[PDB]
Amino acid sequence: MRLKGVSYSLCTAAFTFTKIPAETLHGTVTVEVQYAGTDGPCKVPAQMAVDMQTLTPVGRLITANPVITESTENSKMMLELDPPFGDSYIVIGVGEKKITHHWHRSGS
Amino acid sequence: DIVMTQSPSSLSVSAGEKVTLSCKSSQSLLHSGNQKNYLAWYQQKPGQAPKLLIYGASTRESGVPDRFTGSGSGTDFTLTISSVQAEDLAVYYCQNDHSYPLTFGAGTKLELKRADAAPTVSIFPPSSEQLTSGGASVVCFLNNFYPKDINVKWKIDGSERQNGVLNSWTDQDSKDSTYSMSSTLTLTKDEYERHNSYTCEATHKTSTSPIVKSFNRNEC
Amino acid sequence: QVQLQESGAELMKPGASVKLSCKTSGYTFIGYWIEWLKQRPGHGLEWVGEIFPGSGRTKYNEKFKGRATFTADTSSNMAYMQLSSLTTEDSAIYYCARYYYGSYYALDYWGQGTSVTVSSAKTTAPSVYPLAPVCGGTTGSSVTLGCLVKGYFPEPVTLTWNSGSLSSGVHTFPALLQSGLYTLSSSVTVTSNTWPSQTITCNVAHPASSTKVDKKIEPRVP
Ligand code: NA
Ligand code: NA
Repeated sequence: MRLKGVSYSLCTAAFTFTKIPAETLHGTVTVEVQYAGTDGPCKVPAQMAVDMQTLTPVGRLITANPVITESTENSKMMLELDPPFGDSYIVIGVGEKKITHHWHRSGS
Repeated sequence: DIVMTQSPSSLSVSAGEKVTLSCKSSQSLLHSGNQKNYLAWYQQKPGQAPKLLIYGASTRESGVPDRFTGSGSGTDFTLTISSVQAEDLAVYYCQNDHSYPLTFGAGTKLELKRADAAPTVSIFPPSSEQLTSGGASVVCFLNNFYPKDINVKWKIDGSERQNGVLNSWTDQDSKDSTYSMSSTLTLTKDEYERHNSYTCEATHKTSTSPIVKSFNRNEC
Repeated sequence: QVQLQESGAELMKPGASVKLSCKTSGYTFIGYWIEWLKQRPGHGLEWVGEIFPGSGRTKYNEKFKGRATFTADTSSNMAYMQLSSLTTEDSAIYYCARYYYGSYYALDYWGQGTSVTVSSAKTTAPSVYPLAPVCGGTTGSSVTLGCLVKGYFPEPVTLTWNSGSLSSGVHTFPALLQSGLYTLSSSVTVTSNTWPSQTITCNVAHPASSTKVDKKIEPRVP
């Protein structure tokens, strides 16, 4: 992963989806979020998960620079994830403010 | 490359009507992996950038009114406005979003329907100031007509002249929805002072005969 | 809110090269593509190409024959389009727009456009000519007068009737290019009781050439 986001540290405020997450022709998922915080620049926590209690990462994050570079509120960013097959969950953010969206990918 | 074809290029509408715009692609915009058609619709008003209305053939961009419906698949797509409103008067473009190069249709312009109206025609000889300078422009105004389709021909000494004619249309009038047009015949001072009769003849669907204005230089 | 702010209008000579800019806000610049579009009157929208500023990757429409080059300054959230060996066919509005290749979200936010005019013409003042009715009179209750603005460069001009107080019944037509220079005209219709008993003057301003002309519409004489 890029050091750029790591040195920013993780974004702490709440994210919100801006539109329904959309499948690509490759079966990956593109999901856009809006960030409520003013602590940018910061790194967007973004993963797929099947177990909401362990939050063990499944699939992978494709986005090369998953960051919010603006310090003004309500900035948007697009994440792209490679989901596992079957049912899973998009998980954006960390802690009590994280948001989730169910996802299903066929061809297990 | 993928060719996008919109027809017709113009459509006359009335507030409250259902209007269906057509868009055809030279090859399928469907990607089988996600079974999505990569087709977008845009709205453009004068002096503004295009605005995204529909992506993926049928998904409305956030904030777009519900009266806009995108449908179709493969090579045939439509944009439907269930009940058109005055703010919907604009040019609509479809776009190949499927593969590069990205390509767009030529657009369909929505204009407002009103009652057919005959043009009022006025003819203007070259000003004496322009004649002093060495040029000669003969101008014909065709004002407040509907529909926009009209044709103008110029006749010199009873014989038709066709070279040196420039025509300019106003946009549909914001108040009475008519059109107006200027037709200008540009000559030199010498070839204008050779002949004597100058005539602009308007052909419009509202008259079985040409609507004519003419003048001779002799009289005053 | 997502915004793309483009640079100001350009007037270029044939064979020159223009650099257009697009500064973005409201989102992570290095997370999305910038697409460049060309729109000239008589043509629809044409795709010029794209850059992903976070990587430097660029793609071009072959039809531009390599004359376009895209660059970016990520510290400024700015994307640039350079278009070289300009011709008159490059006169157009150029837009930048946000995009996410791989998605089907399409071109969701657009800049306001930059106008580029390519011309070998120099700053030229217009000739303003009053257009009185055909001599002898119209012998009607209405009368239409005209004003001809010929041979100026560049756009725009401002045309008014009676310094703008006569605003009803006016049609000012779009300017057309004629032998490298612009020409427009305007008509005004008034009642026979108004003109010529009351003065009517067409006022034309062409700020580029520091010109401001008043041409009173005088009844024609033999
Ligand atoms: Na008829
Ligand atoms: Na008017």
